[PDB]
Amino acid sequence: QLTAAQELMIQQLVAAQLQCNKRPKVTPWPLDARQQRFAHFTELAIISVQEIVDFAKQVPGFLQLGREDQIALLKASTIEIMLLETARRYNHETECITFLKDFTYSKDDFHRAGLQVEFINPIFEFSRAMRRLGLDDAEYALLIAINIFSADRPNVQEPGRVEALQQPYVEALLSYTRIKRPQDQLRFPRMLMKLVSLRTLSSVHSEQVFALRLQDKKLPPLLSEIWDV
Amino acid sequence: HMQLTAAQELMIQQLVAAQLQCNKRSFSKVTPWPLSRDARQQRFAHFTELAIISVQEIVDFAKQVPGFLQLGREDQIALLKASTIEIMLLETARRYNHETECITFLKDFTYSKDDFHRAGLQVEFINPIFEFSRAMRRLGLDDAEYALLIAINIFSADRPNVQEPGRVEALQQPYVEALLSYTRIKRPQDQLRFPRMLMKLVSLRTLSSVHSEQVFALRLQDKKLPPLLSEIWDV
Amino acid sequence: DHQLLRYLLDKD
Amino acid sequence: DHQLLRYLLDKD
Ligand SMILES: CN(c1ccc(C(O)(C(F)(F)F)C(F)(F)F)cc1)S(=O)(=O)c1ccccc1
Ligand SMILES: CN(c1ccc(C(O)(C(F)(F)F)C(F)(F)F)cc1)S(=O)(=O)c1ccccc1
Ligand SMILES: [Ca+2]
Ligand SMILES: [Ca+2]
Ligand SMILES: [Ca+2]
Ligand SMILES: [Ca+2]
Ligand SMILES: [Ca+2]
Ligand SMILES: [Ca+2]
Ligand SMILES: [Ca+2]
Repeated sequence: QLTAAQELMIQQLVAAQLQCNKRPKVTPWPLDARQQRFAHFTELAIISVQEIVDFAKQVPGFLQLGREDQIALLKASTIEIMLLETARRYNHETECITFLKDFTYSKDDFHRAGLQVEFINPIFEFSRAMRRLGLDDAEYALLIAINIFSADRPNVQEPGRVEALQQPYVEALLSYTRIKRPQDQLRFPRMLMKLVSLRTLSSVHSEQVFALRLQDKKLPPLLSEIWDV
Repeated sequence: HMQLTAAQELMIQQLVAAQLQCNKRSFSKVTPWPLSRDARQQRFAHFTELAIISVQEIVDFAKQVPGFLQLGREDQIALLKASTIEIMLLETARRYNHETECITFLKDFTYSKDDFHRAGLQVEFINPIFEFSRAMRRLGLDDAEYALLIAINIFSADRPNVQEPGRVEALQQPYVEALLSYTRIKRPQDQLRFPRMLMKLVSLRTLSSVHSEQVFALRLQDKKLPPLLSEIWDV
Repeated sequence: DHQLLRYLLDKD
Repeated sequence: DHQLLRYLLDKD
């Protein structure tokens, strides 16, 4: 028993998000060698940032925000939404993440690009754990919508409005989980707890970025504006 | 859906009573507040000494949460090191006056943003503290909900250097369930109260990261933490 | 500031 | 490691 709207709105979210997963050329992976790998990643990041914004514009409500809050919400949730997408494309038998249509990367490939274990491991711990919860399309879609409308992001001008926008997505997730598995009531909490983990991941990601500042690696100006100190 | 089980009702009263207790033993003396480069360092000492008092109360209360000491001593360390700053921020919110925007740390002494600033703290930390304290008051938790939320925050399998995540996540369940049943009963018409409360755990986690940066920014400024705090927050 | 987001938002 | 903390936990 989801309302007629909820069921539809959820289909439109999943549609939107699929259309974004399907809707490009990057610096091919090496076979200097270290730097070509790093660049390769920063270009994957640039591409996902683009899908994420493309998705956001289609999340109902999002464009009711002023432009600066749109900016503020996306600046904060970008890396967090990324890690969700990574987690979602993690193959457990192979232990590799598959990125566009074909590409596969191991906990070691990440090491070759220049990332550090302090950041690399927790990403895989999170991908593993995200697999235990076993989310379907609808849940990832709502969870992402919920992450976007976080009234507590730095520099948000209309916190009240953002929370009111988040509210319906929380309701829909709550019901959905009460029906898909009326068995486990703790499934809803446990999903929200992942949002908590994402904040810590975002923080670890920033350290990873600061790290590269010394290890003579830097990101394109466009990503730099989103993630630098 | 109209009434708590006696096991849950009991669990809640023990936490509430434990918290009340640890806060009384907290009543039973720090560097005074300066009414100068020494004054600058003294205000900081003042804050750090209030912080030491808080940590002690927090450890004391965590020891009284059922199941906490049944954990590996090492995981006890791990959970507290992560927890302490978040639980402090919850208790700071609990002392926040929304009308004049200050926090009462003792009895009749009130601290404002400028007071925090005169103790060497930076606005990028200060404002997020007041922001969160403000948001918390909108939520208006009672004794039972505060006590449960803190129990739940302590038992986060999420934390760094936790050796037995599964034990930790197993302890947290009954407290999560209790909070869930408690809010449905006391506030049946607000279906989102439980979710909003968990959402606060998300905020606290960012706030923890902001505090670390404050701690780091104090190093580059010649201000070091006293032994207990250092033990907890330095790297 | 945040030209990547501003550009992507204006795009279309 | 974590000496003063290890104390607080041990009291009583
Ligand atoms: C979350 N991960 C990640 C994100 C950003 C960076 C970086 O920000 C840095 F290494 F600097 F931290 C950079 F620069 F590579 F993009 C590095 C790693 S990821 O590998 O799973 C991923 C990459 C692309 C797209 C989607 C997910
Ligand atoms: C959360 N805040 C805080 C916590 C820790 C510190 C510090 O850790 C540092 F400034 F270094 F960041 C220190 F050292 F003062 F305690 C500074 C401020 S508080 O002002 O609300 C508060 C102070 C005292 C007691 C309870 C709460
Ligand atoms: Ca997406
Ligand atoms: Ca490979
Ligand atoms: Ca306490
Ligand atoms: Ca104000
Ligand atoms: Ca004062
Ligand atoms: Ca003020
Ligand atoms: Ca004053």
